[PDB]
Amino acid sequence: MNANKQRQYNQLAHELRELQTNLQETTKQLDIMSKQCNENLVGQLGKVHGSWLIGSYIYYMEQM
Amino acid sequence: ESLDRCIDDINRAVDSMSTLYFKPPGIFHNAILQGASNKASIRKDITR
Repeated sequence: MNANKQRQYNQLAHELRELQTNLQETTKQLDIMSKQCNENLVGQLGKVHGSWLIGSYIYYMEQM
Repeated sequence: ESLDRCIDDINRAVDSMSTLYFKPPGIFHNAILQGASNKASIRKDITR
Protein backbone atom coordinates (compact mmCIF):
# COMPACT_ATOMS: atom_id res chain seq x y z
CA MET A 1 0.00 0.00 0.00
CA ASN A 2 1.23 3.47 -0.92
CA ALA A 3 2.20 5.51 2.14
CA ASN A 4 1.08 8.75 0.50
CA LYS A 5 -2.40 7.33 -0.08
CA GLN A 6 -2.26 6.01 3.49
CA ARG A 7 -1.80 9.53 4.87
CA GLN A 8 -4.43 10.86 2.45
CA TYR A 9 -6.98 8.37 3.75
CA ASN A 10 -6.11 9.16 7.37
CA GLN A 11 -6.64 12.87 6.69
CA LEU A 12 -9.92 12.01 4.96
CA ALA A 13 -11.10 10.07 8.01
CA HIS A 14 -10.19 12.91 10.37
CA GLU A 15 -12.02 15.47 8.23
CA LEU A 16 -15.10 13.25 7.96
CA ARG A 17 -15.22 12.79 11.73
CA GLU A 18 -15.03 16.57 12.13
CA LEU A 19 -17.87 16.80 9.60
CA GLN A 20 -19.91 14.33 11.66
CA THR A 21 -19.49 16.38 14.83
CA ASN A 22 -20.42 19.59 13.02
CA LEU A 23 -23.51 17.95 11.53
CA GLN A 24 -24.56 16.71 14.98
CA GLU A 25 -24.33 20.30 16.23
CA THR A 26 -26.30 21.47 13.19
CA THR A 27 -29.02 18.93 13.93
CA LYS A 28 -29.36 20.16 17.51
CA GLN A 29 -29.54 23.78 16.37
CA LEU A 30 -32.13 22.96 13.70
CA ASP A 31 -34.27 21.08 16.23
CA ILE A 32 -34.18 24.11 18.53
CA MET A 33 -34.98 26.39 15.58
CA SER A 34 -37.98 24.26 14.61
CA LYS A 35 -39.20 24.34 18.21
CA GLN A 36 -38.91 28.13 18.26
CA CYS A 37 -40.63 28.52 14.89
CA ASN A 38 -43.55 26.08 14.95
CA GLU A 39 -44.45 26.26 18.65
CA ASN A 40 -43.80 29.97 19.29
CA LEU A 41 -43.71 32.03 16.08
CA VAL A 42 -46.90 30.52 14.63
CA GLY A 43 -48.04 28.23 17.44
CA GLN A 44 -48.50 30.90 20.11
CA LEU A 45 -47.69 34.36 18.74
CA GLY A 46 -49.14 33.79 15.28
CA LYS A 47 -52.24 31.90 16.36
CA VAL A 48 -53.21 34.31 19.14
CA HIS A 49 -52.52 37.48 17.15
CA GLY A 50 -54.34 36.14 14.09
CA SER A 51 -57.28 35.15 16.26
CA TRP A 52 -57.46 38.67 17.70
CA LEU A 53 -57.19 40.29 14.27
CA ILE A 54 -59.85 38.10 12.65
CA GLY A 55 -62.17 38.60 15.62
CA SER A 56 -61.85 42.38 15.38
CA TYR A 57 -62.31 42.18 11.60
CA ILE A 58 -65.53 40.19 12.00
CA TYR A 59 -66.81 42.54 14.72
CA TYR A 60 -66.27 45.68 12.67
CA MET A 61 -67.43 44.11 9.40
CA GLU A 62 -70.74 43.16 11.00
CA GLN A 63 -70.79 46.79 12.20
CA MET A 64 -70.52 48.14 8.64
CA GLU B 1 -68.69 82.63 66.93
CA SER B 2 -68.54 78.86 66.48
CA LEU B 3 -71.88 78.97 64.67
CA ASP B 4 -70.50 81.78 62.51
CA ARG B 5 -67.36 79.78 61.74
CA CYS B 6 -69.57 76.82 60.78
CA ILE B 7 -71.50 79.17 58.48
CA ASP B 8 -68.14 80.10 56.97
CA ASP B 9 -67.31 76.40 56.59
CA ILE B 10 -70.59 75.81 54.74
CA ASN B 11 -69.87 78.77 52.47
CA ARG B 12 -66.38 77.47 51.71
CA ALA B 13 -67.81 74.01 50.98
CA VAL B 14 -70.49 75.26 48.56
CA ASP B 15 -67.87 77.46 46.90
CA SER B 16 -65.69 74.37 46.45
CA MET B 17 -68.71 72.64 44.89
CA SER B 18 -69.00 75.52 42.43
CA THR B 19 -65.33 75.33 41.44
CA LEU B 20 -65.45 71.58 40.72
CA TYR B 21 -64.88 70.79 37.04
CA PHE B 22 -65.43 67.33 35.58
CA LYS B 23 -63.29 66.76 32.50
CA PRO B 24 -65.30 66.59 29.25
CA PRO B 25 -64.72 63.57 27.02
CA GLY B 26 -62.03 63.71 24.37
CA ILE B 27 -61.73 62.59 20.76
CA PHE B 28 -61.74 58.80 20.39
CA HIS B 29 -64.40 58.53 23.10
CA ASN B 30 -66.82 60.46 20.90
CA ALA B 31 -65.62 58.72 17.75
CA ILE B 32 -66.14 55.16 18.98
CA LEU B 33 -69.37 55.91 20.84
CA GLN B 34 -71.00 57.60 17.86
CA GLY B 35 -69.67 54.79 15.67
CA ALA B 36 -71.44 52.46 18.08
CA SER B 37 -74.50 54.58 18.96
CA ASN B 38 -77.13 53.79 16.31
CA LYS B 39 -77.24 52.18 12.87
CA ALA B 40 -77.71 55.55 11.18
CA SER B 41 -75.08 56.92 13.57
CA ILE B 42 -72.60 54.14 12.81
CA ARG B 43 -73.08 54.65 9.06
CA LYS B 44 -72.64 58.42 9.39
CA ASP B 45 -69.50 57.97 11.49
CA ILE B 46 -67.97 55.37 9.17
CA THR B 47 -68.61 57.89 6.40
CA ARG B 48 -67.09 60.80 8.35
